Amino acid sequence: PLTSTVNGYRNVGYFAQWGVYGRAFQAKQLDVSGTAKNLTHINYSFGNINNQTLTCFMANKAQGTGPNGSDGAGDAWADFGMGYAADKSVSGKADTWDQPLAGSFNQLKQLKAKNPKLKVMISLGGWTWSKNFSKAAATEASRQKLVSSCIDLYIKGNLPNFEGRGGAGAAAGIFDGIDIDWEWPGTNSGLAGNGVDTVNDRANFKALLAEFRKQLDAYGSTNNKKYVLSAFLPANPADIDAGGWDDPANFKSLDFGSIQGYDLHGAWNPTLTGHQANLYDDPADPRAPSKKFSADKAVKKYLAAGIDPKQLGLGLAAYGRGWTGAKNVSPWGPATDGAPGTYETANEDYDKLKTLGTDHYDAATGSAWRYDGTQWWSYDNIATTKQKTDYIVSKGLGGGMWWELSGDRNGELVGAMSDKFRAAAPGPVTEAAPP
Repeated sequence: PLTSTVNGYRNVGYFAQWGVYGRAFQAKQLDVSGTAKNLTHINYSFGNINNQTLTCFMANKAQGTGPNGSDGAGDAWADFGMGYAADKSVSGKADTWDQPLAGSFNQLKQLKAKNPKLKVMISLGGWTWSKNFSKAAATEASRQKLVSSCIDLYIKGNLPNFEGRGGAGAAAGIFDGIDIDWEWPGTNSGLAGNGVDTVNDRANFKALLAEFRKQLDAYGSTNNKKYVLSAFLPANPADIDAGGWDDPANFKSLDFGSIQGYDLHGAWNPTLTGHQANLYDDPADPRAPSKKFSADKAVKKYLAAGIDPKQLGLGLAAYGRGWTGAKNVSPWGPATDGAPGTYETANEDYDKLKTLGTDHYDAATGSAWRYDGTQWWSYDNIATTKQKTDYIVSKGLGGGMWWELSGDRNGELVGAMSDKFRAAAPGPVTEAAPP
């Protein structure tokens, strides 16, 4: 039977909702580049949770700033309203007036039509939209309401009327599951202002995941389909404990989860360069123990809990974090500020960093970086991707994950990983592909 794997391994890629604008990264590029053929799951980022109704919703309101910036924020236009010309679509045909579905939702639908093993998941939350998870998961009633609303909107595909698009079942069949990205339950390590209950978030979150599992299976039984549930797993052991992310019980609800293997350090500390995605602990890191992370440290914590490794995956970065005024080529050195970025400050795509200054790779820590005498960038390259994939295989994990697809448009890193998967012994994942 066809499985959503590459020789038994998952290769998950995040697709940014906002990437279709300035970055001009659309689903078509995944097709023509051959990258989609190397992916097993695409996480559409993101779906927001309404601050007033505590439910999944569809709106057209810009994300603002301040404590209320995410209230009611959404981009229905990018999601399903935006019309694609024949020379910009995956199918090669333009969106017609009669289509109830357009936007990236329809583009991904066209991509799935060319990749039978490919699944599309809706990622809820994210760093910017995690403010309302705590309240939404507070009671049995609130949890039931949230889950029901998300399945109705994304799984059943019932969209509201917007710009001549939308309607009941408009997005039917596109989403194969839900990915939960609450950053982070039971702790205030996430964005300041997020709802947080250090006492009950852990238990409420466990209950929330169980409700998602229950409702997804209930719906799947009515149409003979098997939906999956995943989540973005934290790397910080403190976050892991706070949310009960390493509680085996949660993996009776989640089919799998992809572990954060990036953003372990960054320009938010403008005077100290360092690794944002090191595979192993770095003896040279001079910071306090509570701030030192590594992908390996996180992976081992989940494995120590008895969580089935096939239900885990490791995330890699298709971008780098950089500093300017970096005095040394060696990591953990002085710098003056975050470096300029093409689209976002102190952040740059792998596609641009692969030719910036000179490349550096440290197999001992499983890290890579660019240095041009002034700017220092921490990122993942072919070398770290190959080493980390060997690690995924050697640890018996279920696969890899990428944040985010627009940074590696030719699928050089995604491909290096998939190539490794196809050459390795059969993976442990048997997850069925979409019908």
